[PDB]
Amino acid sequence: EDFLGCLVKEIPPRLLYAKSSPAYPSVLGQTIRNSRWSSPDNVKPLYIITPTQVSHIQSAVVCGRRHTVRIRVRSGGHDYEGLSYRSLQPETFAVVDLNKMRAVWVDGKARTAWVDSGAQLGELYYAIYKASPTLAFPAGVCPTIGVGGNFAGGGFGMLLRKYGIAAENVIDVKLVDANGKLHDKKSMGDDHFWAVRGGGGESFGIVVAWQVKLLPVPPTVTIFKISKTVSEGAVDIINKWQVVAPQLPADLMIRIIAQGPKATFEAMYLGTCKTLTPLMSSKFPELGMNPSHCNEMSWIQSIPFVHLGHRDALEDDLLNRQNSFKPFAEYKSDYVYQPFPKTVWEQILNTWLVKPGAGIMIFDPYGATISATPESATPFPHRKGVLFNIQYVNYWFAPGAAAAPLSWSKDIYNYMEPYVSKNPRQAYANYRDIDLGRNEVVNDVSTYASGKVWGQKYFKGNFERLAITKGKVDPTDYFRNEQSIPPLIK
Ligand SMILES: *Cc1cc2c(nc3c(=O)[nH]c(=O)nc-3n2C[C@H](O)[C@H](O)[C@H](O)COP(=O)(O)OP(=O)(O)OC[C@H]2O[C@@H](n3cnc4c(N)ncnc43)[C@H](O)[C@@H]2O)c(*)c1C
Ligand SMILES: [Cl-]
Ligand code: NA
Ligand code: NA
Repeated sequence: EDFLGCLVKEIPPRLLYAKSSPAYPSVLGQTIRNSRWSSPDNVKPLYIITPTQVSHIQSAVVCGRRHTVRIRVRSGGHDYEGLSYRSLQPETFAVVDLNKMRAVWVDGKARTAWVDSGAQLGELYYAIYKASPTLAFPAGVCPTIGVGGNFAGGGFGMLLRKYGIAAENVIDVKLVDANGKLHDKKSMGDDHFWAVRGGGGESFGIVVAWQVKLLPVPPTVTIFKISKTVSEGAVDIINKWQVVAPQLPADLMIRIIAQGPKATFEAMYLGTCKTLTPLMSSKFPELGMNPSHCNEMSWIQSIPFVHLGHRDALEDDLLNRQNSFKPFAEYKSDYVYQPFPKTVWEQILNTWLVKPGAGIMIFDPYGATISATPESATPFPHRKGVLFNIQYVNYWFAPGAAAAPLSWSKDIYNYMEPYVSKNPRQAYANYRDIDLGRNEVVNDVSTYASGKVWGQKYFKGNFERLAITKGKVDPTDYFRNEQSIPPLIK
């Protein structure tokens, strides 16, 4: 009662929603991306606040502290476990939903931009394009991802070999901490500014906006998508790829998508067909690339082309808030440091991807710029020595049909254990997977020991620094979820 009373004193009431508010279901559902988490059995927020000004965010946090109601912040809603808008067990929380804070102000001459966390990536990319056809920013492939969550957890895409992760190209932030105080880089200090850029969402406060450096791209880039079935020699070709691709020049990223006994090699090249073709002949002739495979286009056009296969619908693909695609979805991830034996590739393609409930596997090669950053320089530790990341993606589209895909996801993770990173088995924070472990709360604070179990998987040797920083900026563990950094205090 008095939490709401506090909010109503400080925030326009049209931006406040209780469970009985007629628009509450629509507002709650607007950026839910996973049909597992939209159904009535999920734990719902007591209130939703949709700020349009930073002062609204500050007021909400101050009210939450005064009346001990915790807040889950949502930007784009893509959290794989829905932790921006649901809790796993019954508890009281509010959602602060930033979708109305979505400005992107680009300074093309300075090659910088300020981007509100509630902007979607496609809107950031498009605003960059409205300023210049030869600037880019290296974040995700999916246009509807929120800036807030993507950057907080790192953020990587088809420019990762050239420019690393989104978070290491952030030059300032505007942030509201657990006491409602407004911060920038200067006021935050080294530890807090280090942590917020890749240490995961929620834990380190609400980022209102991010200042980014914009990076050059040529006026023409080249994409190809070359498929090889196992009959066409996919196993020998991917067995070669895992060694070659992480060693290719920084201008060339060749990822793989597999969803059966067939691998599709998808390349983004910062250059022309004219120079790509000989580069392929020299470094990876086994793929059989020729100029007919080239698709030359602008960098901005590559975003819908890589993700959707579209060539012709730039604004519709990048400016999209309809939320039409809502699979039931499960996700896992791994990092690989040693080449798979050929027999493992055989099993993946011929056996694991031909099972009931089998998902899709996406393989992103590292090396070059992402791997040149030291493991501790940012919270994102998956750097030197990484050959590739794996994402295991399971989509399905009917309720009551989760058993088979959930079992496959578990079973293939077990099969892969001997071949991927270990001690710890590394995972990407933004591919959130609650089965890696969850927090225990004791005396209303997430425990360090419970956090460490999953925390070392996402953050390796950076976990303890993250937790000490958490202890300094949020000792009472106000901003938390079931898999957020616990405070480690004296
Ligand atoms: C759905 C989806 C996700 C993708 C896709 N492709 C990706 C890619 O090409 N590269 C990537 O690096 N990641 C990709 N992912 C995963 C996403 O990056 C993650 O799912 C992001 O965490 C999503 O961010 P967002 O859409 O903003 O999700 P939310 O659920 O709102 O938040 C996630 C997490 O972070 C906290 N949080 C949100 N907003 C803030 C702010 N402003 N400050 C601090 N913390 C914040 C939330 O509380 C929650 O814990 C492709 C697709 C289709
Ligand atoms: Cl996620
Ligand atoms: Na290891
Ligand atoms: Na999951």
